[PDB]
Amino acid sequence: YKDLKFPVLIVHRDIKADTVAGERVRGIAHELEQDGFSILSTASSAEGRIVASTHHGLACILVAAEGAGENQRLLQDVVELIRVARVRAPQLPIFALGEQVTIENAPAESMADLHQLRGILYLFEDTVPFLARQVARAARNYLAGLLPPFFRALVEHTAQSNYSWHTPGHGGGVAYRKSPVGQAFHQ
Amino acid sequence: YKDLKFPVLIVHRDIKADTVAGERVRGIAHELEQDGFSILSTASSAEGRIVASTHHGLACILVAAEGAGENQRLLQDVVELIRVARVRAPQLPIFALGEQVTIENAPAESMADLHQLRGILYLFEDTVPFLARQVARAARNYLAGLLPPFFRALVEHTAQSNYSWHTPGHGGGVAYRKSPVGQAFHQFFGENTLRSDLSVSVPELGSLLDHTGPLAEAEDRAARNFGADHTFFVINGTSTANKIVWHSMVGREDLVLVDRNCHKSILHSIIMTGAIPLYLTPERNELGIIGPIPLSEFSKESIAAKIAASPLARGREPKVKLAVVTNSTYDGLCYNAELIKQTLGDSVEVLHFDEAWYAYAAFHEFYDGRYGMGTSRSEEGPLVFATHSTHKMLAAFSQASMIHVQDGGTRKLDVARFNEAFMMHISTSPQYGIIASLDVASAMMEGPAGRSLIQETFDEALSFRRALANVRQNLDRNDWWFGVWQPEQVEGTDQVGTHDWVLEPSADWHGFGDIAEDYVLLDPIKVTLTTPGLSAGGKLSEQGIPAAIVSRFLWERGLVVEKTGLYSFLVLFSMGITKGKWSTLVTELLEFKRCYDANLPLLDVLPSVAQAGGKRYNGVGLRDLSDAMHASYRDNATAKAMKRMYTVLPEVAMRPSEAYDKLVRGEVEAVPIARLEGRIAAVMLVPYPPGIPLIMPGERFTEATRSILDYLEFARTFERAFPGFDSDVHGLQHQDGPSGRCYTVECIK
Amino acid sequence: YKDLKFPVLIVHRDIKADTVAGERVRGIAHELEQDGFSILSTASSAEGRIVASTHHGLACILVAAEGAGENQRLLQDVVELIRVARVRAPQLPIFALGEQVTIENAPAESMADLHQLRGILYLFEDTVPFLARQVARAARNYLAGLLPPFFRALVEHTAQSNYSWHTPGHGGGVAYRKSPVGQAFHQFFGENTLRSDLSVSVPELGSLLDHTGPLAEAEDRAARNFGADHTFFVINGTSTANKIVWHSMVGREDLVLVDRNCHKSILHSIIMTGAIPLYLTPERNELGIIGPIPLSEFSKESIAAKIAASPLARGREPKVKLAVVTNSTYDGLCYNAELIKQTLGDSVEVLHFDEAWYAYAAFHEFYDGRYGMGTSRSEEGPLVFATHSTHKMLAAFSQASMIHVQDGGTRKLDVARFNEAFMMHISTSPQYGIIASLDVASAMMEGPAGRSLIQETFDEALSFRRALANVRQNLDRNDWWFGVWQPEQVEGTDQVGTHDWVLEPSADWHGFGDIAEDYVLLDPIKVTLTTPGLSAGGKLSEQGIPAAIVSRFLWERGLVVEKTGLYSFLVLFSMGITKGKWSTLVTELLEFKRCYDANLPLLDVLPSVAQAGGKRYNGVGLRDLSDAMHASYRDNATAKAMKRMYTVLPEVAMRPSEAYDKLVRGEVEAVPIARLEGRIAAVMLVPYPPGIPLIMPGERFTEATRSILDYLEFARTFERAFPGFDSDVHGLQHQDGPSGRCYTVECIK
Ligand SMILES: *Cc1c(COP(=O)(O)O)cnc(C)c1O
Ligand SMILES: *Cc1c(COP(=O)(O)O)cnc(C)c1O
Repeated sequence: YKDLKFPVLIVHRDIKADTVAGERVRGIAHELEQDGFSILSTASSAEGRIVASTHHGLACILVAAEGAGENQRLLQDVVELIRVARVRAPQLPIFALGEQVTIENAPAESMADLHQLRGILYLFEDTVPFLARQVARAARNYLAGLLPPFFRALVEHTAQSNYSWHTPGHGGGVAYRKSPVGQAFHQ
Repeated sequence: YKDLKFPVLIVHRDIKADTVAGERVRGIAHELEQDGFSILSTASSAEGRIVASTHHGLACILVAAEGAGENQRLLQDVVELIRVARVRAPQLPIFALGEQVTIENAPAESMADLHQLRGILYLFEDTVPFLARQVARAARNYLAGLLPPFFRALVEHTAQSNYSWHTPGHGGGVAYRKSPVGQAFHQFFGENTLRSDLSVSVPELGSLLDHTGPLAEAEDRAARNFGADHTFFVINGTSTANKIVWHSMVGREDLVLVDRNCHKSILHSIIMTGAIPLYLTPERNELGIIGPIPLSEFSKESIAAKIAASPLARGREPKVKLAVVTNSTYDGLCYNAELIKQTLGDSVEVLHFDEAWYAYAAFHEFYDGRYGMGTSRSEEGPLVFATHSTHKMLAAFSQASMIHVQDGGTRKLDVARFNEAFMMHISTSPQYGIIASLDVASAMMEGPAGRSLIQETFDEALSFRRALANVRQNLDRNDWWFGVWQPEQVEGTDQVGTHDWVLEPSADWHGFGDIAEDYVLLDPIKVTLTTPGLSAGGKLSEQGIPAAIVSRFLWERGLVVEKTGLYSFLVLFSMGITKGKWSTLVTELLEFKRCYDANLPLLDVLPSVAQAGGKRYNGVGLRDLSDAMHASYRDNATAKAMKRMYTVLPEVAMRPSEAYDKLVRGEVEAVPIARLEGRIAAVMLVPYPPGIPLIMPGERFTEATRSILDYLEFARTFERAFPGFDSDVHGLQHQDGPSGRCYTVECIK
Repeated sequence: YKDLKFPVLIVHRDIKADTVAGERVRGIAHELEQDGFSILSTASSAEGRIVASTHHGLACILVAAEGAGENQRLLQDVVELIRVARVRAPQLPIFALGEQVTIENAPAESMADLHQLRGILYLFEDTVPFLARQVARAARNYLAGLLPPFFRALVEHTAQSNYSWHTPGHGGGVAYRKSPVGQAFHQFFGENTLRSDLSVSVPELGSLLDHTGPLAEAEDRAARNFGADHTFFVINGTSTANKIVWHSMVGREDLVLVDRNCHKSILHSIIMTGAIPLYLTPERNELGIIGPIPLSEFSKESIAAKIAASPLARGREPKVKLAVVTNSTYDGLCYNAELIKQTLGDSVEVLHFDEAWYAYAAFHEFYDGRYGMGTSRSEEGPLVFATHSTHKMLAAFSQASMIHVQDGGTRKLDVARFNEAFMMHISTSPQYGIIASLDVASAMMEGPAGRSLIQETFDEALSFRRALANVRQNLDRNDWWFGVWQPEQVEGTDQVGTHDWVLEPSADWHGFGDIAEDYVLLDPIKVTLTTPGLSAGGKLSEQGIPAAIVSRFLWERGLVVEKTGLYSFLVLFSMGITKGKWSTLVTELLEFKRCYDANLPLLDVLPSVAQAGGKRYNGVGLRDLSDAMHASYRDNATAKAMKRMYTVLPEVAMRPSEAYDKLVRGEVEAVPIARLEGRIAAVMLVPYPPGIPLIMPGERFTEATRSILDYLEFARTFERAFPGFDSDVHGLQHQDGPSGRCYTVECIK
């Protein structure tokens, strides 16, 4: 929200992350930053399978998939990253990436590859600001869905409160700007 | 232009791109930037052969060539890049680069190397700012050449307009800065939409109804793209684009052959005509899919039997006019237009293909002979009209509808006598986006530009139909998955052939018995998902999942799936899908039978009906909500009645012309559903989603043989026993008040 | 929102704004910028009382108040700023500022000081980031409250849409990234236009034809704005918005009272009805201005005489239905709608005001009782329909047309029987801009928001009519200037009164003899310029300037001026003019009689006809091109024939229903202009610009008494003796070929 600096892990290959020759993954990092998102870039698979495995509150995950290379274990690396992702907060939307035919030839790994991914981001063909707007839609959709009911209502009560006059008490931390002791308590 | 941020791909070697030691390629990137161009640099060949291959609008392409290295495959890499470039927009100027002797020794590759390159840029020897000025000349030359005529004139009308005073209306988006509501509207809609919706305009842009200016060069260029002798844009919608060709055709006592898979626009256009129609109800399967028509009802004896079958008015054997048949029905049954021609052309002198979802049909090698514009015009005089609806499928703006005409034989009549009935259904506010959009949707398909575009949407659909039955290789113990309607040989993205996609005659992977010879080629984009619960053995098995809840699941998850048929979960792929949206539909169907075997309470996953309707289904799982509603079509015999209520010919007691003037007269009164058996209905009632116009205005019920009440009373107890649901029958006047959501229809006293 | 860059005006004293020594006002500008707000700082009071007074969309206003200084007029300056703020959008939250005791001592100014301020911002004591958070709360609260219902739902539908798969069509502007032509279309039209034209959509936004969702809260909020019991948006145009209320009304043998200043849409809607009409041709002056109707043709004896005057079919005295009369005709003759009511309500049970240019009529104190929605509904049952055309004047998008209904007396009938004929003229592609725009053009006029908007367009028009006759105080030796059609007492921006703008009965500043009592209040926005050359003494004087060339001058200079009448150069001001476009029209008319006394060759200033038609008028001045064409209406007696050809009742031999089915039959054949005297015309021929439908389909010429040929042969020799010009008669089938541009019309053999 105005708070909730929850990052989005971006995994892509080291030739095609923090590098050159076709860069819309950095563009959909930058547009998410203009939405107000953090970015945990990662240059390889196993360096992402650590940061996703530790106890982060991760909004989305962006994986690089290429499908046919199972003895290459690239699709197999994707399904390892998805499995290690969905263990402590399974509703976080894992997205794939890819510039060409991506999971159009998945041989038999589809119970956790095509089943858990909440969309593919064909980063060249698709719609770059509306692409990152779709990512930010699913991100904040899950970020609103993960809050419990009472805390969701209480965090949407301290943005759109009773407008000018909630009468008894400090009224939203307003009587704690009336004295130096109170303002020390306030800050 | 001032817009059009179209990039220019630059491919050069990694030692000599984004690097050092002789750099004029970066100089001719920088001077193009000072012209106002984007730059897609690329350090190698195969990284450029991807970005050029994806569906960019690319202005130019700059390749690095060195000629003699064919076993080095550098010239061979150049000709690969050129070939993969010119597939979707072949007029984009590909330029080469090079510092020394470049293609001065090309051995034998010159049919696509020296033939397609629109110049070489010897970057050292040549003339660096005039070099990039030449590149920018060819770039903006092609960028002006790729726009269609009407859109080119309309984009050069909102830069050099009528200068200070274009008088009626908002005048270029000027009255939308006079209020906060207007200025919010202004900053929402952009500026170039307001500044291009002229309220009345003749001069340089050409009024629609007079067929002048560049608009008559947008029409009759659409004739050379789609295939016609004269086309006409129609803007008030396809529900008026049918009405124009109905109304410029016969509007009097004569008889008209209509099908009974028409939309609610075609009977409305009968009422504006004033004609008594003849109906050809098609046969369906045992699932709910509206099936195809028999061509034996098209020879010159069956409609002659239909002439005597008209109860009210019996014409004296006319040449039965204005044959309407919904080519490519809702779930993808593209007919053979040529086999409607060769079966029908003697008795019908005006043909009318409502190619509504069949908008892309003229731009593939798969629908050949199968759309009403490709018929190879013969000497009989058929006059086939093809009233497209290009706001679905072939993407124009809303309400945009072309009308395609081709002549032949004995009746041409379309010089001016069509324009004097084209005027009385279109407004007098031309020169705007929906006419401009409808010339981009006919210029996105210029030659091989769109043939290699709907070949892409097969690649998203025949790699959805693959990878949806390619979850049946997983845990599928006996039979438990959505039966896709291609369960035989065609599983996979193998080939798009015009003889393995045709429904086989009297086969058993469709269910429509006695299919005629090579008639009904299924559309590989309208993937017709059948949810489990209705067997192909004849009647229901008790493992059903209802039509709504499988949609209402991914409704809240955020997909919209069309519905017609009883369990037929029809997903419609289109040209307006992002590349990679089969996998969201895969995931949010593999999530459906991961929260149905669990059978959670419906308030936990469906806030559409349950968690906002929190009284009736508190703590009620989907599985019994299925299996009670799965039996509710059976203990009412309503799935039997779906066979019954379509196959009956309703007793035509009033023409729809004369069953509509008894609505302004006062003869329409509230007749409830009980005593309907013997009073003529005067309102169009359509069961929508699951099919056709059941009862037209003028379809009198004879007795309980008119067995449609088994669904009208089914829809009542659907909405009564369970909240917001299939109370979906369009035209059902629901009175609100004393009784428990009891319904009433209109009739004639 | 993500859009809506709406500013917030900040007024503070010049010692304490953009300055030093206690600065939290700049801090609450900066925190609002970090919210994403614009800032219009202002250093003093009267510099803020200008920017707040101009037509901004202002979110908040921050004023500097100090209370006790009323002879200092600081609190008085605050209440002046508040009063000038709340005139065009009164709900904008005005906040005060102040560092000490601020309005704790307000003596007696509290009805507009403490009453209108929505809070005080004590900028030192209060809570700086939560302070600007409170300001941003009230700002975005009002910014959400000012949007109308349908547009609010449609702007919160293109942020949180159907997530991955909205299936038919371009799906949110996604198929417009699949080709270079499509991507050029994409970057031209913006993104929020493509992403908001849904091809088919029910769910949260509400389909038009079912009248559900927020669309039925856009309708029946437009009823509380315009004044009605139920309104209906209509999107296929006003040429269908007339057709809906014609077609939901009588469509059979019954008689219908129509005027003869109808557009080419109203006779077209007769043809869809099928009814025999009765005509009331109004009388005109000797200039060409189509004059007003007599109300004596509305009492219950004159139309009873018209019933027997119907030659073909004579009804047996019906309650003559569906009275259409073009309220506010083309040059601004707003009728008295209440005096059509009080003269007509007995004999006519459905009234139909085609308030096309009379779109703004419900939002002033000047047209009171004068628009068909303000009639003070009586117990007679009149059913007045007001089919607006709000793509001119009151600025909606193109083809947007409301239809206003109010009930009364004996016939209500509009619950569902209107919706079952509203469907058959509108398409089934809802939820988009033209429905969304048509709810902004009814929410730009919420209360006093638009009453103080068309009061502004009088201030541009009654300060054009002032400063155009205020060049007649310059060198005007005898009489040489465009005679504006207000040459008497009303010269100047004095007052907009409902009794000094009415045409006086039997006066001589209009020419329409025997004007009835308080009937025809002229519209002060449609300034009716009469060029010199036709005298008010009866016939032409030889100092004429032709209708076209005075427009064709400022056509190339870049103004568009409407044309109807023989010399009547009608300029139409609108709400879509920039503030300060009377002075361009002043300059490019004072330039006209600075390059007409010079009388230059027409190729030097008019490349429309001459310098691109460089054969006929090489070295030919305007003045003789005037004075030959100025006599060409006289030696043909065509300006006499304009009186003749309108006042005749053409011999009604065919109904326009039955004179149109003889076009698809084949009875339309090419009958040239010579032998027309005695053959029934079957095509609508309208002399446009200069008037009305002359001959409907079915208007048989009797003999040379039908003297219309003096203009048909005038138009021929106009285009023959001089290139592109008044060959303007709409419907004239010009064959191209052997003869010298000879014309042909259609008839019935
Ligand atoms: C969807 C559809 C339409 C849409 O028509 P509009 O008038 O463009 O809304 C028309 N005809 C058919 C057969 C359709 O299926
Ligand atoms: C200009 C005008 C119109 C415009 O109608 P559309 O159908 O909105 O183009 C309609 N009626 C009249 C009387 C007009 O003058």
